[PDB]
Amino acid sequence: VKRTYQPNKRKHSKVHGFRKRMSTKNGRKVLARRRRKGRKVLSA
Amino acid sequence: ASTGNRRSHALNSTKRRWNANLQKVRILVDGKPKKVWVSARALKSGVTRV
Amino acid sequence: HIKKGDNVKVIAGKDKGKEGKVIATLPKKDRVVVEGVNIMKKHQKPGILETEAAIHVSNVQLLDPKTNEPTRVGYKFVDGKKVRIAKKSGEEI
Amino acid sequence: KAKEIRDLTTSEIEEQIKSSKEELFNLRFQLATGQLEETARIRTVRKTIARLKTVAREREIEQS
Amino acid sequence: EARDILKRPVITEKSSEAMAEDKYTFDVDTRVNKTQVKMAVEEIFNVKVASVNIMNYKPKKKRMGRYQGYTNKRRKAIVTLKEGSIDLF
RNA sequence: UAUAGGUGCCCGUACCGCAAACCGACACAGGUAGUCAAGAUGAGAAUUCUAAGGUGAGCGAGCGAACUCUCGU
RNA sequence: UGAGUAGCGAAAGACGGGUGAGAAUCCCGUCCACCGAUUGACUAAGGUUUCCAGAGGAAGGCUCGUCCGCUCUGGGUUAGUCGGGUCCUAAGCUGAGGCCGACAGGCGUAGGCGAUGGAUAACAGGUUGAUAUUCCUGUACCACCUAUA
RNA sequence: GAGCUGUAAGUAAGCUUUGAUCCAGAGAUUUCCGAAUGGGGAAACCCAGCAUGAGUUAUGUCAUGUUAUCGAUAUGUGAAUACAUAGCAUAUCAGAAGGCACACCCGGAGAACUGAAACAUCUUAGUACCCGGAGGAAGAGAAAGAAAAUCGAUUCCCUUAGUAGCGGCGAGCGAAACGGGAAGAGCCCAAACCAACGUUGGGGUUGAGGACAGAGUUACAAAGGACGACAUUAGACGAAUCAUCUGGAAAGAUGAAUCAAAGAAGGUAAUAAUCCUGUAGUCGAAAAUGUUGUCUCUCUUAUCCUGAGUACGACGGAGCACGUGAAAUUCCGUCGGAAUCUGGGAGGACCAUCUCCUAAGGCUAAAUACUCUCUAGUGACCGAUAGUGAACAGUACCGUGAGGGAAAGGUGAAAAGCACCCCGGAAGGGGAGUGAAAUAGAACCUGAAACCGUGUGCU
Ligand SMILES: [K+]
Ligand SMILES: [K+]
Ligand SMILES: [K+]
Ligand SMILES: [K+]
Ligand SMILES: [K+]
Ligand SMILES: [K+]
Ligand SMILES: [Mg+2]
Ligand SMILES: [Mg+2]
Ligand SMILES: [Mg+2]
Ligand SMILES: [Mg+2]
Ligand SMILES: [Mg+2]
Ligand SMILES: [Mg+2]
Ligand SMILES: [Mg+2]
Ligand SMILES: [Mg+2]
Ligand SMILES: [Mg+2]
Ligand SMILES: [Mg+2]
Ligand SMILES: [Mg+2]
Ligand SMILES: [Mg+2]
Ligand SMILES: [Mg+2]
Ligand SMILES: [Mg+2]
Ligand SMILES: [Mg+2]
Ligand SMILES: [Mg+2]
Ligand SMILES: [Mg+2]
Ligand SMILES: [Mg+2]
Ligand SMILES: [Mg+2]
Ligand SMILES: [Mg+2]
Ligand SMILES: [Mg+2]
Ligand SMILES: [Mg+2]
Ligand SMILES: [Mg+2]
Ligand SMILES: [Mg+2]
Ligand SMILES: [Mg+2]
Ligand SMILES: [Mg+2]
Ligand SMILES: [Mg+2]
Ligand SMILES: [Mg+2]
Ligand SMILES: [Mg+2]
Ligand SMILES: [Mg+2]
Ligand SMILES: [Mg+2]
Repeated sequence: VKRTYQPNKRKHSKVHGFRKRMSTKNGRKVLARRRRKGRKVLSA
Repeated sequence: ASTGNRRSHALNSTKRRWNANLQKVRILVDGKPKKVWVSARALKSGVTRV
Repeated sequence: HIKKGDNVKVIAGKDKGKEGKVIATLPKKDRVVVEGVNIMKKHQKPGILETEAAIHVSNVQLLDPKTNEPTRVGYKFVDGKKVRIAKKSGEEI
Repeated sequence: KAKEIRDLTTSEIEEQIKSSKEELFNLRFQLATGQLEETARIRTVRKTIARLKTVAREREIEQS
Repeated sequence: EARDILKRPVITEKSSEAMAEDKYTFDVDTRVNKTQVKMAVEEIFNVKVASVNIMNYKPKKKRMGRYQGYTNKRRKAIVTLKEGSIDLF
């Protein structure tokens, strides 16, 4: 059966990547939250 | 624009705004004419219409 | 105050009352290695090798050059350079 | 080595920098072929380059 | 710059067969191009270069105990001489 | 309104890939775009047996009861 | 506890020889059988060293294991021409000025980014344990540079 | 002041009394991404233009510098269009961008569950969240005030007081002045009018005044110096115990001593004021940051006016403890709209009298708020299911993503971490050794219960 996750390097980077997060105010809020929590990984 | 309440007869309150009576007017800013939005109260209380 | 080559007396441990030369020092462990003190009998795989193990520096004491008594260490400033003086007598080491 | 480096001229220090870099590169090649056996020379030459670049940098800042 | 471009020689069975065929294999700085590699080899070893092939190697998974990480990424250059040879001993 | 000599960079290149390496928590009877397309039979890329090539499937040995399932009369 | 119970995930194996502490289960051989519009061959996505050689057998493998996509060590990916960039645009995204909007911001002009499309010069053979239109051999083509013309 | 090349063994090669490793101040270097800014981009990558310079016959390639956008400054080119303007080039500068503990603060905008035993006014609450702006604090602040005998900027603490009051007069909401305290500070403009070219300097700053007739870089104006002193950022000195016993080990027991401006606290083979690191006390800085002083240093010695689209009013809202109320007082939108010391505002509708004050300009330290931090310390706070989620982690793992989010400490005083022999491929054992102890052998202190076995006294 076809499952929900169909990985795609380009789609992953374009939707969840660092530059996409930077492009919006709320995305920069995401990055700030992860930096505050101390995450090793900030984005895709 | 300021913010306040619309109140019904039963005194129900809904948020609303009060907007200035802005009129687009040809004005001389910095010595060069331009069409800017200026309120009627300001126009009566002399920007400078050109 | 304890330095390699110094003659010291053991004041605590199995070798209490023994005397011997300070083989080595370990400042990070605050320990010293003294000749003929604290033999360990290690199993070596190339027999049984006898070697000294370190002891805590606070378990040995310098000996007085005059009265031979164990003495604590003070310091003076003879000719500028800091020098060691026995607290028992007052003479340099 | 800095005191001795400061006795050298400006053209000498550049020549020392070139010659030290060649020596270090020769050491790295010998290490990669298992021929070196004297691995403390590598750190010594690297720090000589650092000292040589420091003295050159001080002179230029001082003159400027 | 040339002695920075060239990092170390590579000694393997495949590299040794290449040396038998007059090809010399170097690990180079991961930022340099094959033209820089050719110039550096010519300058350092006073030889003539027929061609330079180049490739990249990804970081490799490596661990000791509980720590899993990666080795350094590599840039490998194979230099084909037309004139002369390079003595690695 | 030709010959002549010389130069030619970066990224990818391993391996799996209708799967034991991808998506399914699994060495999971599922899902996964395109290309190549042999012979006999035949309208055919259907059917059956084969070619090129690949595979014998990561528990077995007996027994040959009820019962269950899948088949034949 | 249930209990040495259910299950061990579609199917054809047999024997000889070898290795080994140990073999139904690994290697070699012979015969047999299964797919064959495919269980064959080649691209793409996706994965990311799983690839190769030697060594190993705790754990992983639904049994076993001398074996492995597992463990240890050391290796392996070669391009002017292949696919992409140094070319082009589509949807879409973005957008100097600009328009709009409590703020945050939304929209949009020129322009720009953007292949799933357009353009564009290399073939055959050989070779390794692991790469090959990339290495090698033979024979080409394209762009640019310099000299004779 | 003798070791040292991180954690961290392990060798290898070395460094260090001609002073290393280490510690503190000051410098140098400081790849790439990131506001990211030459252009692009799926962060840590790709692709360029100019100038300068290696190199090459030449190209290819390479090195340095520079090239974003909006802004300032001043030189040109310059539309429709005469002049101009917009626009387009250049040159110089480097002003903004983004981040945070952004905790506390100011502003914009602003819920709902909830309570009212239902619910709509009301409450939750101007709370959560979001957005903008800053500082070490912010905000407020020098009376058109509080008041009714007078006080004299603001802020904060106590009290007034759960009072006065507000309120489907329900649920609830809820002051202030007086009094007592912390702290304490006051000033600059606009205008009358003068002298120079409406703009500049002088003039002036208030409850009646004005026109007219020694102080300071903490506001009140802003730049430096000279020197001193103190503090922080490394450090130094620093009193006094020996013996026996048990023990593997003494600090314990016993005996006999000693020091104390030092009997805080850790460590040391068990429990140490005198063994060590220290403590009381005392000393110390090449350099850099701070604080604070003296000298210097400068700055200085009712004729007229007094804040106008204002005050104020009507309508619609909001803030005031206060829900439109008898609602004063403050603010916003719309529209109207004064007076000019014989003036104007307030004293809870309003009028009169009286009393107090002088709006429509600005600045202003301190007492106050907070803690990711740093330094020094504290606890009838935790002690590994506790205490941080985290004593070894925002990791592993889960999720497309926002996001969620563990488990896991202890040999021994000292590795002395079991030479060697034997069975075994190994694993694992039995000896022998080390150790005070190995049922302390690393899956290592203690080793409960469930649970699983072996033997058997009675049955
Ligand atoms: K049976
Ligand atoms: K790929
Ligand atoms: K606020
Ligand atoms: K209720
Ligand atoms: K004036
Ligand atoms: K009203
Ligand atoms: Mg390549
Ligand atoms: Mg391949
Ligand atoms: Mg996988
Ligand atoms: Mg499958
Ligand atoms: Mg399938
Ligand atoms: Mg399909
Ligand atoms: Mg068929
Ligand atoms: Mg299977
Ligand atoms: Mg059971
Ligand atoms: Mg049975
Ligand atoms: Mg049963
Ligand atoms: Mg049964
Ligand atoms: Mg069964
Ligand atoms: Mg099976
Ligand atoms: Mg197939
Ligand atoms: Mg393999
Ligand atoms: Mg098994
Ligand atoms: Mg492997
Ligand atoms: Mg747009
Ligand atoms: Mg292959
Ligand atoms: Mg950039
Ligand atoms: Mg950009
Ligand atoms: Mg901030
Ligand atoms: Mg209710
Ligand atoms: Mg002392
Ligand atoms: Mg009034
Ligand atoms: Mg006034
Ligand atoms: Mg416990
Ligand atoms: Mg915990
Ligand atoms: Mg025990
Ligand atoms: Mg135990």
